[PDB]
Amino acid sequence: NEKILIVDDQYGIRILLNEVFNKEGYQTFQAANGLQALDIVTKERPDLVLLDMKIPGMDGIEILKRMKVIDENIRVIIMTAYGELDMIQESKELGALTHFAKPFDIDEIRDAVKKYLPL
Repeated sequence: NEKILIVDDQYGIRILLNEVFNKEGYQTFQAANGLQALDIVTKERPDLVLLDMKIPGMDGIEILKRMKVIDENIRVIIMTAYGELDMIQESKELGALTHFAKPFDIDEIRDAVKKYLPL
């Protein structure tokens, strides 16, 4: 079906995001590293990428630049802290659909993926 990659190191949030979109009808993938994420982009060509900018090892701005290079049309929605205004701008520069600050409203994320990635 339509595929969603979830790149999040916060286990509970990842497992929650996973269960929601799976219930919705999307085929989902999980990642906890930038490296594991890049791999799934290259193999699975997912439609939407939900990316926590706070991932282990690689910085979100770099895993985003890299995803772009693999698939110039990759659609990413970044998750960040409300006070990271310059970083939020950069992602915007790079091609982030939008961004949600953590902690977020799971209903708000659920509504955005359906608005950008209509199943």
